[PDB]
Amino acid sequence: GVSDLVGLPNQICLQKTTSTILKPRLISYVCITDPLLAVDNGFFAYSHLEKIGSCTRGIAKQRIIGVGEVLDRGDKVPSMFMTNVWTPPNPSTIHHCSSTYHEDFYYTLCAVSHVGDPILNSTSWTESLSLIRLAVRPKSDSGDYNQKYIAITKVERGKYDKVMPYGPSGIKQGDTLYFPAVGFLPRTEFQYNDSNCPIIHCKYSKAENCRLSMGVNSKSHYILRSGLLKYNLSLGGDIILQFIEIADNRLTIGSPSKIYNSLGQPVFYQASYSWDTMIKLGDVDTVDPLRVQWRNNSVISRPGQSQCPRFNVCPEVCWEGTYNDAFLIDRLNWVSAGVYLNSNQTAENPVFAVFKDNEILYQVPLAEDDTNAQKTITDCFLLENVIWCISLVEIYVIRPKLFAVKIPAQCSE
Amino acid sequence: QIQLVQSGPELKKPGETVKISCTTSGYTFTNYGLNWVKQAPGKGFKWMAWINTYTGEPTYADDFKGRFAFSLETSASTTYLQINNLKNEDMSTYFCARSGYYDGLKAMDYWGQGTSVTVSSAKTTPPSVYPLAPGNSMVTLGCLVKGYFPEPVTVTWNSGSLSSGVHTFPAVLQSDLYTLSSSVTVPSSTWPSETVTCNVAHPASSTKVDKKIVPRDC
Amino acid sequence: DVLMIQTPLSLPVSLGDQASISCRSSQSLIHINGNTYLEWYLQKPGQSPKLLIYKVSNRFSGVPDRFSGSGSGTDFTLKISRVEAEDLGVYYCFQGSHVPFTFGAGTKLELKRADAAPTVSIFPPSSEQLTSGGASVVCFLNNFYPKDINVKWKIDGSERQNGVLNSWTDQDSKDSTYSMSSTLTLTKDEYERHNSYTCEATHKTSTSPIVKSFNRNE
Ligand SMILES: *[C@@H]1O[C@H](CO)[C@@H](O[C@@H]2O[C@H](CO)[C@@H](O[C@@H]3O[C@H](CO[C@H]4O[C@H](CO)[C@@H](O)[C@H](O[C@H]5O[C@H](CO)[C@@H](O)[C@H](O)[C@@H]5O)[C@@H]4O)[C@@H](O)[C@H](O[C@H]4O[C@H](CO)[C@@H](O)[C@H](O)[C@@H]4O)[C@@H]3O)[C@H](O)[C@H]2NC(C)=O)[C@H](O)[C@H]1NC(C)=O
Ligand SMILES: *[C@@H]1O[C@H](CO[C@@H]2O[C@@H](C)[C@@H](O)[C@@H](O)[C@@H]2O)[C@@H](O[C@@H]2O[C@H](CO)[C@@H](O[C@@H]3O[C@H](CO[C@H]4O[C@H](CO)[C@@H](O)[C@H](O)[C@@H]4O)[C@@H](O)[C@H](O)[C@@H]3O)[C@H](O)[C@H]2NC(C)=O)[C@H](O[C@@H]2O[C@@H](C)[C@@H](O)[C@@H](O)[C@@H]2O)[C@H]1NC(C)=O
Ligand SMILES: *[C@@H]1O[C@H](CO)[C@@H](O[C@@H]2O[C@H](CO)[C@@H](O)[C@H](O)[C@H]2NC(C)=O)[C@H](O)[C@H]1NC(C)=O
Ligand SMILES: *[C@@H]1O[C@H](CO[C@@H]2O[C@@H](C)[C@@H](O)[C@@H](O)[C@@H]2O)[C@@H](O)[C@H](O)[C@H]1NC(C)=O
Ligand SMILES: *[C@@H]1O[C@H](CO)[C@@H](O)[C@H](O)[C@H]1NC(C)=O
Ligand SMILES: [Cl-]
Ligand SMILES: [Cl-]
Ligand SMILES: [Cl-]
Ligand SMILES: [Cl-]
Ligand SMILES: [Cl-]
Ligand SMILES: [Cl-]
Ligand SMILES: [Cl-]
Ligand SMILES: [Cl-]
Ligand SMILES: [Cl-]
Ligand SMILES: [Cl-]
Ligand SMILES: [Zn+2]
Repeated sequence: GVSDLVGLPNQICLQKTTSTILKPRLISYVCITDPLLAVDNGFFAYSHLEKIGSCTRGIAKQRIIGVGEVLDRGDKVPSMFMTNVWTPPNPSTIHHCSSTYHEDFYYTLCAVSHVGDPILNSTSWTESLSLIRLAVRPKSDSGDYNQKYIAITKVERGKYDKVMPYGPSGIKQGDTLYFPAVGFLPRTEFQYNDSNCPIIHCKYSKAENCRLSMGVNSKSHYILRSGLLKYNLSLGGDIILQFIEIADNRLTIGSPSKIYNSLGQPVFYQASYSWDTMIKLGDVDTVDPLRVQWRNNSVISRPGQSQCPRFNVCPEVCWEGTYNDAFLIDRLNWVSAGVYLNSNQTAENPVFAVFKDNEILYQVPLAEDDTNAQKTITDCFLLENVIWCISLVEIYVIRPKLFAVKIPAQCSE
Repeated sequence: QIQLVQSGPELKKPGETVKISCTTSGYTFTNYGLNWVKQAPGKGFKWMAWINTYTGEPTYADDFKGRFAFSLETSASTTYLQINNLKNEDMSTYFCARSGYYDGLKAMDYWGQGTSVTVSSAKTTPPSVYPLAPGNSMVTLGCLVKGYFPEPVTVTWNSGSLSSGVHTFPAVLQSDLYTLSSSVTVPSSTWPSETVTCNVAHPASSTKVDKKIVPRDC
Repeated sequence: DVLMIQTPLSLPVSLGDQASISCRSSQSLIHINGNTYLEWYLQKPGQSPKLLIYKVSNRFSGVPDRFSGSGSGTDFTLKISRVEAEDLGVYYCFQGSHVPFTFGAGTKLELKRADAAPTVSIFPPSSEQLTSGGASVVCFLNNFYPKDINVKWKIDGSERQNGVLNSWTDQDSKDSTYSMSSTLTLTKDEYERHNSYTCEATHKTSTSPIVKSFNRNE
């Protein structure tokens, strides 16, 4: 039925057309924040945090981490059916979860913090990471198969003081799991030549803006560096969690990222939380050390504020942006599908677009003009060998919504 | 009225330091940055750097780090390219051109006239001028100009009288020093009936040589 | 590195014809802001380059409409509909999308004309140089077309490539031909060792090589 995007699927329309050939279907029906979606091998992992009252200043009511199957719901439309749910005892201590599928389970790596979000209280946070393993098909009377909690004791960080999962989902290679992650490096140990800051033709930029933008504020104690957290399951005895820093090609501040397999190769997306507002994604050259051949995309960006609005390419000192990933659905033409926010300085107007590096092939809005939106997570797969995509979109009971979009074969309705 | 003017030609020995200037006029200096480009003799252009006339910060190619310095003085509306520890591979013609910011046109629309930088350990030597007499309806004579430095030399025949039918060839090196020949072609009735003399001038050594082309014995 | 490949390096055209120069890049020149910073410049001898075309197809101020540009991504073409004499020169493509910015090798737009065999003249060493201690045998190959030519020295029937220096002029401003000099420098003693000195040229105008020669016996 539902399988991974691998092999050689049905044709997708490769021409650019204004025709309405994308038909999004809503498959989902007090605030709900911090969402997480992952789709792998016909299964899915989902997570959220339900708060009471406000979304930012509200009390944490319940943290949900579940897994299940992606099935044909009946009318040839894929949907998600929960099969195994888990809730921590204190919802306000679990942060920054990231789910990676392997064979029988989803392994979700989360951070444990009694000082709030480690991104906003980095220096105070004492690094504590947990692993919750959830079976995609639970079995009765089966011990720790269905749900298993593992407090991670051994972590190798290299030059970084602290490391944390930072992204919705990672990949598996053989028996080794890789989670999107970030490392906190003190600015005193941050060796960066300002010569590498691309200030050319930028009238009001300074070569210092890159290094200062590598932190949440210009005087931050840490800089954030994206990368991977590696967990080798073959080393069964006690598995060390190893940090792998991302290469410094087109370096931007550590931000929520995603590594996913598509057409049998790894692809990486990194959210643009700084001055480089054009979308950052591409095929992975090497996983260890992590280097990504970023696409030179000139059509997809993200909303910002005053300093770094959408389409900005000059280095400024800013920490602003949103996570809006994209899934590669055709490597031979490097075509991708994802939801972007169609606004320069406000997080709003979600639009699902199928696009190449230098052109948007075809798109469709997901809500009215004034509708506010935030993080979006898009994962694509095959249903009876037609490419489908499921997108989680935060939208303003403030709660996320899930859409299923089939990628059409022809360019006319 | 938009114009960029660079400093004069420079002749330096290896290891020395040179500083080329580029003064602009006719426009707001800070509204457009500048490009420094390098052209090797008989070859192509190499982009060296782009300087932000508003911030003063340059963006240079990797090959021009270290001994190369790109500065500016906003008051004089001048940009400076300084090369330290000169080596032979720096002998070339350097251009400055106006390159805008992203707010407009970053293409190099107005150029400087260029500044030649010659790098050599040779010393100023005058040319040695030798006649080239043959040993049809017209005859060809020549002047061989050997062992001089630096470039250039000028060659005329009968004080420019024989402008037509003259070929002066580009100078090549025989060591540290240059050499070239010059051909004149004149009717067989003209020579040796009249006196065909070649005039070589080497301004760097401030030398003038005149050689009459007399015929060989047989 | 981003590479700019120009085709062809030399483009002989007749006046009033159409010329096409191709420029291909190793990577897409579409910047992440949507612009393709591919520019075409022209350089005349003894002149700083002049901006012809910016952003693939836009014409700079004062550029005649006979110049046009096209292309995308990695393939670009400059086109001259009807070449006037003022267009003769060297055309460079240039990319400003990736640092370091790179140029093409260049394309020499020159004038096509009827083939012409070279006039070959050989000259023995002058007595002045011989008393100075050296002996330079000079060979002139004046006014030939096309420029493709080969020269061989032969001393007593044996070819010598050692001690030879060659020089070539550009196209003549008045007859559009080329000229070349080949100079073989020897010690006075090795010159006196041998008797026959021969300069022979191979050019497309003749199947046989054009030979000039002299024996040291005056
Ligand atoms: C988007 O656009 C960018 C910019 O144009 C593209 O990035 C460039 O890609 C090309 C081709 O992949 C790269 O050229 C290759 O370079 C490698 C060696 O790389 C090293 O040396 C480079 C030259 O000095 C240097 O620029 C590189 O620097 C990068 O990495 C450092 C360190 O992390 C980082 O700090 C920099 O910012 C750079 O990002 C690096 O040090 C070379 O091996 C390649 O040779 C090929 O061919 C030979 C011969 O066949 C073969 O043997 C090799 O195996 C290889 O196949 C090639 O020269 C270029 O370096 C990249 N530049 C940058 C700035 O990244 C990018 O590819 C575009 N993306 C897409 C999707 O199109
Ligand atoms: C959302 O943002 C884009 C991009 O804005 C620019 O970049 C950001 C980071 C910020 O710095 C902005 O201040 C920048 O303007 C807007 O699109 C841009 O709109 C401006 C006008 O508002 C327009 O400027 C005119 O450009 C004319 C020709 O443009 C060409 O030359 C430019 C300079 O070389 C190039 O940068 C450009 O790519 C073209 O090659 C020029 O003749 C005029 O004199 C103006 O200078 C920008 O060109 C344009 N850039 C792009 C990439 O679209 C959005 O503005 C909205 O869309 C554009 C198309 C216009 O219709 C606007 O009127 C419109 O508001 C902006 N959205 C909103 C709602 O403001
Ligand atoms: C994960 O760990 C396993 C176990 O150590 C590695 O696989 C072993 O590698 C050694 C050395 O090459 C071999 O001798 C063993 O036969 C391998 N065993 C298995 C089961 O593969 C593996 O290379 C590690 N992977 C990563 C990505 O670190
Ligand atoms: C900063 O620069 C130092 C100097 O390195 C030299 O210049 C650079 C451009 C390279 O070409 C390098 O091979 C040269 O040795 C480096 O030692 C240092 O690693 C650089 N650091 C960073 C973060 O780039
Ligand atoms: C960070 O944690 C410390 C507790 O050590 C607390 O005093 C401080 O107010 C916290 N800051 C934020 C922004 O939560
Ligand atoms: Cl595959
Ligand atoms: Cl449908
Ligand atoms: Cl804590
Ligand atoms: Cl493994
Ligand atoms: Cl810093
Ligand atoms: Cl101005
Ligand atoms: Cl460089
Ligand atoms: Cl431009
Ligand atoms: Cl000398
Ligand atoms: Cl001999
Ligand atoms: Zn440390």
